[PDB]
Amino acid sequence: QYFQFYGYLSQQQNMMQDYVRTGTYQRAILQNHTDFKDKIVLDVGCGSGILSFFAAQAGARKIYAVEASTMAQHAEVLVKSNNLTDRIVVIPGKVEEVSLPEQVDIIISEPMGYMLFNERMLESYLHAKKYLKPSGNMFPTIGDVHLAPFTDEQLYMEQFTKANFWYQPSFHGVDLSALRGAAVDEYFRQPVVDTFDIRILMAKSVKYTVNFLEAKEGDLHRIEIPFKFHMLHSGLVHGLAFWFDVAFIGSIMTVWLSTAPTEPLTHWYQVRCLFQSPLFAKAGDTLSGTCLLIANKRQSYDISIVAQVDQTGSKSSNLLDLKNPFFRYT
Amino acid sequence: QYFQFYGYLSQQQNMMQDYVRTGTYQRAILQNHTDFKDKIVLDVGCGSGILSFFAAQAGARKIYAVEASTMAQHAEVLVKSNNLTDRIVVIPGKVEEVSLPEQVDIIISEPMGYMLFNERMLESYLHAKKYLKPSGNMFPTIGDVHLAPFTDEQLYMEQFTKANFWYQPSFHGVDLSALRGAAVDEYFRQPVVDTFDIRILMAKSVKYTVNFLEAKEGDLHRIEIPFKFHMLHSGLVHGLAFWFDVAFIGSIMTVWLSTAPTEPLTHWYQVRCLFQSPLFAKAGDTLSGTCLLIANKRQSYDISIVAQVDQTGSKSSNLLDLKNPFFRYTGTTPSPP
Ligand SMILES: COc1ccc(CCNC(=O)[C@H](N)CC[C@H](CNCc2ccccc2)C[C@H]2O[C@@H](n3cnc4c(N)ncnc43)[C@H](O)[C@@H]2O)cc1
Ligand SMILES: COc1ccc(CCNC(=O)[C@H](N)CC[C@H](CNCc2ccccc2)C[C@H]2O[C@@H](n3cnc4c(N)ncnc43)[C@H](O)[C@@H]2O)cc1
Repeated sequence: QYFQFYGYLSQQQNMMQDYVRTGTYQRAILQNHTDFKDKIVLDVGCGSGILSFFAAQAGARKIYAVEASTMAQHAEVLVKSNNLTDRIVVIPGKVEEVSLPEQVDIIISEPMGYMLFNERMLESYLHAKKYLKPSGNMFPTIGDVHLAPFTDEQLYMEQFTKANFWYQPSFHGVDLSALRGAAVDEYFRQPVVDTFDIRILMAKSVKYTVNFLEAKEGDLHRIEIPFKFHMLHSGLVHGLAFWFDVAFIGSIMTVWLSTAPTEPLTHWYQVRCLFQSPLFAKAGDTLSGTCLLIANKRQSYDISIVAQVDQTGSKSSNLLDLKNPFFRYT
Repeated sequence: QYFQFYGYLSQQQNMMQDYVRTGTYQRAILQNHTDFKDKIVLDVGCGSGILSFFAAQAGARKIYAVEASTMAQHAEVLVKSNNLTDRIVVIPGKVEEVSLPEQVDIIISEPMGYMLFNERMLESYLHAKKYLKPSGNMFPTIGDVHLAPFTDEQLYMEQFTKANFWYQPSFHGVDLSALRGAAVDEYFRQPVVDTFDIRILMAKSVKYTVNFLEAKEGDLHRIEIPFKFHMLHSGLVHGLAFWFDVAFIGSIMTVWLSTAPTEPLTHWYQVRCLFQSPLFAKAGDTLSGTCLLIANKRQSYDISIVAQVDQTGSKSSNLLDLKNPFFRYTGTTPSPP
């Protein structure tokens, strides 16, 4: 199912024609061309091969382009039609299972999902470091997850209205209300994928940094993000908002790709995790807690968010089912 | 993944709050109460159990409600809550793998997908007739697939607008043009899910009927639908449009559920299969051929459509995969020619 989806040219097209994504990667690579010139490159999950082409433009001597879907066949076609057979070598397969003939100077990939970690492709990216030379680099080099409390009564009421379907004592004569609790729980486990006005954010964001040069694959099985927010506005906190930046830390310059709500909307949007019960906080209070992401079998995460207003002891404990997001953007 | 999807209350709710589903089924069952009163019922893929509750409202003695996803746990909670444990038995599992303690008088289900057959659940519905008494009934009893040729130049030219992304010699310095043919082929292989104005239809529909009381499970592995269309309008034929009706043929009356474009829009919409090579036909011409649906491993079908204009010999041959439909519906009022 997963690699079947990526076998479609339409999905590769959709990612490629996203200019912030494609254009930022090309700038990161070309403006750091000394990190590529005459070097050996591994492209993890190359799709059409676009990043491998950028590495070749920047003067890479040899690029191993690993792709697990049938899109590998299409990448091979483009390498031949662009006369790059001596420079880009497609290796069909999962990066965990293929054989490479030598170690590489730099690994490149676009492994980011919703909230950075969704899809769990960063595990494959970090796995690939078995091929990285000791002096070696990775593009992207780091990822910063940002979280901030938000207020959005409308979104809270939207989701509660849907759940309240299961409150009905006589839906076509049938009592559904035994499932009231189960339904509220399920709906509030859905992360909400869309954008929002920055004025709904009630505190400055807290940053959690993953350094891909240092992180191990296994580390992403359990991700613990501590936070302490200094509330800038009084009101109800309906949940936490999440976004991410990645940096390409090259030898010439650092280039950033941001999905922040202060930046042009991207196809990652932003993600919000709702509280079943909103918390009241006053400006000046502190909202503290821990976001715990636990990896599961569906290439996703079970998220635990516990947040408390320190001054009052008002606490919210919450689950998020990242397998089952609500795509709200209209 | 398939049964995991159905374990969400939100998904089941989406189908329950669809009134053309839930309302039509309730009417079909309650208006045919003599088909259910003191009878034994099998509910195939019951989800929340809603149809089983309707069978009980109609006075069924015993309902075996079979559900393969974890929604069966929630159905059990509802059966208890509604004090019907003596009359509805929730059996967790696939209808192909469970055991019933007796044969049943009637089987009820909502197994319809896009173009009727998508999702392949009708095979489970027909499989369940191993439990049906000799003269038992099935609700739905019959399904009618309708097909008609259409003209839609704008839909046709969208496929090339999208594919021609690849016809660029320097997309960020890369020549993409070698993949344009593959892209065209992929887009044309996607059946288009959306609605349309009936005035784009160029001939009266042809109807293919499956009688679920007589059909066998294997009949649905290879479905051959011949057609001969007598053109009412002159123009370019860009493909075939598909929709379906099912009938609940009770002892008291027949109730229809229709997804036709002459009827209020449903969540099945309609489905259009484009010809990558469109056919010129004039009013009075005959457009003949064959739509072959070949079951595949992804709970879907490979679709082969071959059509020719008899008077000119002009021919169009097309392969689609119903596992990769394009959901085109936006909401904007459909345009006539
Ligand atoms: C509506 O249209 C849609 C289109 C696409 C999507 C999914 C979007 N997902 C992402 O953006 C993720 N970041 C993954 C991106 C990369 C491809 N990156 C290529 C790229 C880079 C820069 C600019 C443009 C494009 C996936 C490839 O990774 C492959 N892959 C994943 N895991 C592995 C693995 N372990 N080994 C090998 N290949 C793998 C997978 O088959 C693929 O082909 C959703 C909707
Ligand atoms: C955006 O929201 C969405 C929500 C749902 C969908 C999928 C739509 N599919 C259909 O409508 C198909 N007709 C299948 C409907 C039936 C349920 N019918 C319940 C009903 C009946 C009348 C009125 C309202 C509701 C599926 C159950 O069938 C189960 N099932 C499928 N195959 C089997 C099987 N072999 N054995 C047992 N259960 C099975 C499956 O687990 C399920 O729970 C897509 C999008």
